[PDB]
Amino acid sequence: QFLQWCTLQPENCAVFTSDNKEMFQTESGLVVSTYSMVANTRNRSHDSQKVMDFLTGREWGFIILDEVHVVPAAMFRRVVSTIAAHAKLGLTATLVREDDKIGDLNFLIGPKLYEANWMELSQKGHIANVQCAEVWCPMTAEFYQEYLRETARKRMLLYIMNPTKFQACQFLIQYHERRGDKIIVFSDNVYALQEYALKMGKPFIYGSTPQQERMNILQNFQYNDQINTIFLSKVGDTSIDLPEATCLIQISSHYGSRRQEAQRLGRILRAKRRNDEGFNAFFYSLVSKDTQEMYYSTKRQAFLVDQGYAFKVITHLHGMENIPNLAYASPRERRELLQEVLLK
Amino acid sequence: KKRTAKKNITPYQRGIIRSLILTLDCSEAMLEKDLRPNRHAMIIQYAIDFVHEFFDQNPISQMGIIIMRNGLAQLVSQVSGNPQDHIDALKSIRKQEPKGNPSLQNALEMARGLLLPVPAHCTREVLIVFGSLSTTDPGDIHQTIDSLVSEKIRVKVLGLSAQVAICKELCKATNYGDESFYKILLDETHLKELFNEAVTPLPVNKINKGFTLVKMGFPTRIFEDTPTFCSCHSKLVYGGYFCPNCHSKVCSLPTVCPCCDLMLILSTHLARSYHHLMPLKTFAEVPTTEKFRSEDCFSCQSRFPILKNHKNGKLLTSSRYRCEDCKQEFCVDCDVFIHEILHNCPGCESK
Amino acid sequence: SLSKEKLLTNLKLQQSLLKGNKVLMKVFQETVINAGLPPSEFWSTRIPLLRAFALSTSQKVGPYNVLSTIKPVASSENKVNVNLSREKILNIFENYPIVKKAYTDNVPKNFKEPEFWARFFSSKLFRKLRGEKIMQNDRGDVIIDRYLTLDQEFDRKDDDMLLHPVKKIIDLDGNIQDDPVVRGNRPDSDGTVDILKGMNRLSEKMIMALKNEYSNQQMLQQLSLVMDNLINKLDLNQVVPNNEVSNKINKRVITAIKINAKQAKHNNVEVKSTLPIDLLESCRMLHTTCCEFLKHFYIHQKQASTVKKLYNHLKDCIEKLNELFQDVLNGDGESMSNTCTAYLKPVLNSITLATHKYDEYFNEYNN
Amino acid sequence: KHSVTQYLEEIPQQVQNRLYTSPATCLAIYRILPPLAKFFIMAMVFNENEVPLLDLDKWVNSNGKLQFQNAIKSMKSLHLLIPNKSSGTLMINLNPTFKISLRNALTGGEVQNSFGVVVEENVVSLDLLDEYSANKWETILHFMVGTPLAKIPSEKVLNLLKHSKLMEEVNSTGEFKITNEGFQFLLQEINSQLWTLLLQYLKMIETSKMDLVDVLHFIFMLGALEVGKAYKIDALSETQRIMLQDMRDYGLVFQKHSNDSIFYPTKLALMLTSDTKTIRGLKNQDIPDGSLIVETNFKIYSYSNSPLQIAVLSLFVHLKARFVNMVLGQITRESIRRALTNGITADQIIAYLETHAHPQMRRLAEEKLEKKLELDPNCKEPLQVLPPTVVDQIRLWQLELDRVITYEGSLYSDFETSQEYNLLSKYAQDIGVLLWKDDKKKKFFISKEGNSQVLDFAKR
Amino acid sequence: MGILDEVWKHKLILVETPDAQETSLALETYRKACSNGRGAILLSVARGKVSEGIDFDHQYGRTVLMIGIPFQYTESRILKARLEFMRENYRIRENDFLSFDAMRHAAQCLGRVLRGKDDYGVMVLADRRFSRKRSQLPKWIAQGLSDADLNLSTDMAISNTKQFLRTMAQPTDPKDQEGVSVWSYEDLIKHQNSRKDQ
Amino acid sequence: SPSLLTVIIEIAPKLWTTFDEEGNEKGSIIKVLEALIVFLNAHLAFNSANKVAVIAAYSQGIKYLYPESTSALDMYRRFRNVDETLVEEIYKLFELEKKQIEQNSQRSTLAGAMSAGLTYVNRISKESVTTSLKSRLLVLTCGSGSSKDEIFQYIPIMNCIFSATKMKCPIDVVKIGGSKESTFLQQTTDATNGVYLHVESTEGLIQYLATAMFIDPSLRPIIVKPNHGSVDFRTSCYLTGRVVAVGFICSVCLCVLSIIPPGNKCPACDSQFDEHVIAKLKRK
Ligand SMILES: [Zn+2]
Ligand SMILES: [Zn+2]
Ligand SMILES: [Zn+2]
Ligand SMILES: [Zn+2]
Repeated sequence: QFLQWCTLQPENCAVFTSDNKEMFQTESGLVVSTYSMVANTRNRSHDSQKVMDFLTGREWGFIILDEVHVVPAAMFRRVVSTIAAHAKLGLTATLVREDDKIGDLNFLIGPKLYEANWMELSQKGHIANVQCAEVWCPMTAEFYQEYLRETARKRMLLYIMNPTKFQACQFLIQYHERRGDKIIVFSDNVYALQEYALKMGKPFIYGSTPQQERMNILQNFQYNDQINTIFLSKVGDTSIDLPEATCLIQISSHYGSRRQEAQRLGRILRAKRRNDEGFNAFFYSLVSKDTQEMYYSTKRQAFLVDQGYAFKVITHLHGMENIPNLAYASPRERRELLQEVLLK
Repeated sequence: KKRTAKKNITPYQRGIIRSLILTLDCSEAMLEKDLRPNRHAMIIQYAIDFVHEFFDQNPISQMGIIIMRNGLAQLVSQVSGNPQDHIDALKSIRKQEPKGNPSLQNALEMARGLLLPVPAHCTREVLIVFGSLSTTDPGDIHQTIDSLVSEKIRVKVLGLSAQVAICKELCKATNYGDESFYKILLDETHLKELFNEAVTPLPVNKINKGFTLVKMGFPTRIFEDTPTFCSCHSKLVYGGYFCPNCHSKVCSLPTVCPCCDLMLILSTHLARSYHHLMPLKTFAEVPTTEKFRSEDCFSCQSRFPILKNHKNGKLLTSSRYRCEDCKQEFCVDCDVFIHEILHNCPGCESK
Repeated sequence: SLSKEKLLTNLKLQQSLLKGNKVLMKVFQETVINAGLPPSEFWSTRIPLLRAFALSTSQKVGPYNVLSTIKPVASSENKVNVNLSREKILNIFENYPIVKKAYTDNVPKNFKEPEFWARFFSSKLFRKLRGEKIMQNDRGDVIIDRYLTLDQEFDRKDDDMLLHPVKKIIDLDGNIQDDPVVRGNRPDSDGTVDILKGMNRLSEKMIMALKNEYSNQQMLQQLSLVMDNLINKLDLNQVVPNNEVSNKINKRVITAIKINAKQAKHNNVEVKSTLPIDLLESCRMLHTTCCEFLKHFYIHQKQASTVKKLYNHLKDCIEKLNELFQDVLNGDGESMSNTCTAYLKPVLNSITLATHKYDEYFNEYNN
Repeated sequence: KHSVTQYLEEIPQQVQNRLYTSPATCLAIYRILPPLAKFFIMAMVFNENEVPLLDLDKWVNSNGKLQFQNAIKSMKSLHLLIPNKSSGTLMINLNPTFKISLRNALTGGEVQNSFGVVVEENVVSLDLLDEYSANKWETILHFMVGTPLAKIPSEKVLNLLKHSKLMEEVNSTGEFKITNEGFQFLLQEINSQLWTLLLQYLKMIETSKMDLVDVLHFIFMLGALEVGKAYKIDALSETQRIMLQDMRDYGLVFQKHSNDSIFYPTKLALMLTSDTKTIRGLKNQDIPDGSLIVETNFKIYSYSNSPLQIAVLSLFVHLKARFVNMVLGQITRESIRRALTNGITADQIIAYLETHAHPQMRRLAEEKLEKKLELDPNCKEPLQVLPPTVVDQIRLWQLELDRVITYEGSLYSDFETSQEYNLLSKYAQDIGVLLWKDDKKKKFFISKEGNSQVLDFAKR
Repeated sequence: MGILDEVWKHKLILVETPDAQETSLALETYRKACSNGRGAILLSVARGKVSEGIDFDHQYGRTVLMIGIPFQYTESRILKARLEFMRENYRIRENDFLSFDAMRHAAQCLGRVLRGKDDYGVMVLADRRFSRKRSQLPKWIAQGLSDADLNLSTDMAISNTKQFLRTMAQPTDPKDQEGVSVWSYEDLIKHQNSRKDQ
Repeated sequence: SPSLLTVIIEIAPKLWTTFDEEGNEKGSIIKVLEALIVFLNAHLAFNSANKVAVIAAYSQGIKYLYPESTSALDMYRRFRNVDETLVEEIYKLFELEKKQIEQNSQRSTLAGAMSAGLTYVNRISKESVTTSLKSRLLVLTCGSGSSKDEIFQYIPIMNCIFSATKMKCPIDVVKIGGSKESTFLQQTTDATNGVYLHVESTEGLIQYLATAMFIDPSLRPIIVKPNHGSVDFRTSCYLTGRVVAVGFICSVCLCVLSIIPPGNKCPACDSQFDEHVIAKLKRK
């Protein structure tokens, strides 16, 4: 995505995986590696071990790191002792990380110099005008009947599927088409996501979207205005290219327990060089009101207000029922879709 | 420690009628970050304020608005005497964003074309709110300046944070040489007062020019309500005025009759003029220890006079700023108010 | 550039302005297509609009930046027709004849849209702007290379055409060495000098394309003292303060006041036949502009025959409106006809007064 | 607000005239009527003859006749006047006692009661015993709200609070806690608080030996102006004197010591009707002593402080450590959820913040204000006057804890044709009184203003 | 780089080239552009012909620069030999003479940007070594160069010059403080210094 | 919504005698004074304790009455203080009367009165930034003869008008005297959104006052009570003296001149005109 756009020529930066065998101990120039290959249980081959031996052999004067917090600092300290380098670098993503142990990776590498002040970045023009909202999808009888039925975690897709959520999504789609804006949707579901995509009848990103198809939809979404809504699932995120954020919609709110919300906020919200809309970065959390995840939607709201981004709630949708394709609008069809999701 | 004008030395003549053609500046420069929103937004806001003010104090003049985008001068309000049109035009502009480079030459030529119909007794003017540090001319400029001064068209410009040689030449040129009209600003408040002082008519020392009697007539309000009918906009309007001579209805205005084309006014416009012609002598600040006058106000009744011997406090001053001809005191608030809003000096009225 | 007769005869300009406003074209045709006014005087009223429009039109943009920029500030959009495509290319053409000539020569074949501009990138944007490409992509071929060769000596001859005998304050030439015949030293590597000459030449070409210019007293005091006493004489019985005294007087005061309240209240600060309303509005606009032309002319003055034609037309219009009122009374009845008469009373009175005034003036001139 | 005016009109007509016998009371209630009625009454007072209604309609132009209805309905409700279907017309005129008492008051009348004041050496200092009255008011406020130690000995006052159910506190256990009444006490700043207390004293002190005429005479004479000399000495009924002693106990009377003297006119009685400045061992800084902080970030910014005041603030926000200028507290959804546990509506707090804690938010409310009302038509975007972001957050919290939506009015019917229903709906949209409507059912539950105006148009 | 594109977007560029004729032509176009609207930049050489005689009045010069400090020994040892003669014949060391010459040319360049006292104009320099030479400069330049204006960064430089340009733009014409620094017609000199005959 | 009603009662003992001369001497200004006191009390009661102020205009100057500039250095009883203080001041003023007072009859300081009162309103409004005062002044004049229309005060009156409109201060006027519609005052009330009342002499105004001089504080939904039309056919020609309709106004002078141009040097500013322009005017 960048290093060839960057000046880097990958001819020297051999990529090692313990599965992707590459040129070690012969690279004339700099190398690009990964924590999994450098020191992890995922040493599927001795290519990683040979890379580490070469790393010990050459006094690597500098090290570039990206998102070391996920990987435990134990392997970092082990390779720090093993390689005996001259200097390092930490390109952190979170203020507080699990690798803040007694031996801090700061003094292992160096002091702080700059902080990723997202209020400074997402407002100067990169992702300027970040507005957040949590639309409360109206409750229906079937959803609360299911709530009373069970208290397990299966209710996630059960309150996710609300057809009124799709109605609000379609209104957002048509509004942003009218404004010529771009829409990103976070929907890790499969069956309900495909049902909504069929209902809207437009080209769409979905769960495990093909990479070529995903790139085509991204082109037709950020460039073409006939299609402007993409549904990003949980398959991509940290494995795909982050598209410009102008209008973000979130549906699922589990994302493990924590720090996944922060990572998603940092990544999904990417630079958007558009200023036509007064709020050039919409955040939406379509939440079925009076459901299990009301508590976690409030948790998301508190998280966001901690993040400092502008937040609101728009449940007084203008022309909420005036949108086209009022399929499954009735609570009877809401219950039928609930029966469908109970299979999921 | 005082900041006062020493004396007014043209209290004999002004241009009472006017036709001022304000020209804004909507070009890429105006998008820098020195004034709170930008240059541009603050500029247009103050422009609205100035439009209201100017059409108040000079309620018999006209005005036209001109922008400078993409090196072009695109008229955004015909020269007209109704403030609301210009106000709306500026409203519309403020939501639109600048581009291109300021083509001072084109704007100048468009103005000179625009002010041709203005008759001899009416006086012309332009007010360039120049914001950038360059121009982009499709022709000789000194040609235009020469044409201007040939057409007796005074020009005043309000540069932003710099001084441009050509603009200085421009102001020095049209205004009969006497250079005082290229005032540039150093603060927002300075900018507000800049527009404010742009509001008044403009004397320097007028050459002896033609002075001409102008025909005009006053209207009389109408009575009927259901008979709503208009001859200046062709609508139904519940009641208006009558040209004394053309004898046709005209929606409320100091406008020109749209039938027989003679100026219409009531008088209060003439009253504003009178206020501008012959102002008062600047009120003097009485000596601190030599006053020995009444301990109150005169127009008002304020208790802010002195303190009688207080080391440094009494050594400061004696708030007794007192006008000359009536030789009566007035507290600072009263003097500020008299010299700003109402110009009949209280005591000097009474004798 | 703008003259009264010029705008009068600018027929194409006038028709363009007709296209400008629906209201304008409407009023004009109904003043014309209704066997009404010759367009000449119709514009003679509207001249300032014409002048404004004309000036808003013929407004050549500057050369300068965009002209330059068209070589510097324009290095990214390798796609289709970029920003200000026609505008940028015309800026190029006025800026550089060679590209215009090459594009024209490469119209019948070799499209200059995509492939023309692609090869142009290499050829020109190496020729102008940055350093001598020399090696690398030498796509400067065919027309490109030909025009390169041309432009070389062309810029040469231009530069030749630029040399003034500069006034002897600045004359560095006569200043340097052309006083003496001396023997110095010099010690301060080809190419790029051409770059410097390029920027000089561009700037000077720009500037030159701009120099181109293309009882009293006694009893007074008595009564005063009397009152002063009365005051001082205790008195001031606010109880005795009238209250209203005569209930009748009170009543009368109330009567006066309610009368005035009623009259001033009568000031309530909606026609029936919307189609007839619009038609009458058209009639009013018509009669208004007609009278406008008279009250111009009848004041001003030797074009008496023009005034005569205007007066005859105005009398015709008055009779026309009389028939209009007759038809309105016939069809719409009375109440609607009454409303129409009310709506048209002011204009009707004005035109009638104008007719009477003309009759008086005509009698005065004749008798 | 119980809107004592409603209590005023509650009492019957004969006792109303009984009260109107006291000119000072007439004037004091003249102070209360809506301005329209004020002007109309002042008109009628002098011309000694009834007046037809038609004139009093034509006096008022459109866009405001709703105030005409307000005034006439109010005045008729309290029966200050007597409508007279004399000739089938409407011969308006006031209760003649009202007219004579008022006119006497304007021009040197015989209201010895209003003139009960005595002028003498008023050695009472401004701070002098004013601080004592302020301290008593603070003491009772803290005791009712419940302080760490509530020295409030108002046995009569405590009985009034309990039997009146002033606050949701277990007086049986001695609890003085915030109920709906307690929440209102937390809400009504001064005029509201003093008024609720006066009404409570009225309700409790209403059984025997009342002399309600003398009661209101005494109350308003307290509120009228500084009686000073001989007030407690002479200008009081026997039961009037007892009520005066009780009120002085309640703070609202700043009677001096010695138990026998002229009336001690504390500032509080002035505060009863003034609707003005609210400021009261010997230390009292002259400044907006109220201290708090409320801004877009939903946090407390307190540099100034006042103990019972900051406790009031805490009544809907957490406390961890009181500081020198600050107290540890951050206003969040849970902070107001604390009061939502008491079920207190997020309504009084709105205007409270807009008004109270402004002694520490003067500049905040000014920068929010920005005079963005004359500038509102020009610049269409208001500059966060009365911050609506926090308002939206508060409304969101209220709905989250609320889950129920209610509307005021009454069900309406007999909309026989769609034309009348549509015209009434358009009129209501013009006046903004229609909560919701539908021509299919010809029914809604809204205020009565549209029906009132249509009925008035039809009948007259 | 793209650096020249921006200055193109604002002002005009007029380089200095060895042939004198083209140089004169460029210089006069520079003047013609300055007195016209578009701002124009002329970049030349301190040792070069331009600094020698050409004058830069009010309009024609506002902000000279001195990219680096002019030194010669880039080239060969004729300066070395002359400097040898200098040291042996005069009690002058190498770097002393070199700095002296450099500041000579620097002052000659700088002085061009003023003509009267009504004129004005920034006179920046740019190099680390300049800071210690502050005394080598001519006096009247040194006076205006206060201590606090040393080794400023570019950013504070832009700030200060912005404030300057604004302030000078003001018509600060008390005309009574100008009786101090103008010695008006026939009198203030007469009075003042005929009394100063002391 | 508190209001600052600042009455401006002019008392010319010349005009007072005229009032005695008018009709019969069946009562001096005393009637007006008492009615004014009562009306002032009425307003003082109506609102939530909103201040007042009163100014006079005697033959040789003006002087405040109610606000009672520093001198030492019943019923609500504040009514008492206001009224007794006013009457003490007015009796003091009546002591200020003699032949030297009879001398300077040349002018009539009403314009000074209005101007100073407006200044007072500004003072009070400015000091009381909190609780903005919807103020509005009044005017009471004893309409006398001997001058059909004094005009040397024409301009300051209009300057008062413009100040009033900017300050948003309706100014109501009550003329008591002969049937001579005070044209300048009439335009003043009409333009500044006021009310004009040309009563007869001897009726106890109090009804007129409390009716039509009490609806201007901060209401304005209510039809004002102004007399017949307020024609704005303004000042007569400076040269002629006949009211003009199709005016002819010179120039920088601004004077309004009749159809009779003197041909040169409009007779208020020495400005000779283009005889070509004169002929152009004469082209009719
Ligand atoms: Zn109209
Ligand atoms: Zn006319
Ligand atoms: Zn004063
Ligand atoms: Zn004076």
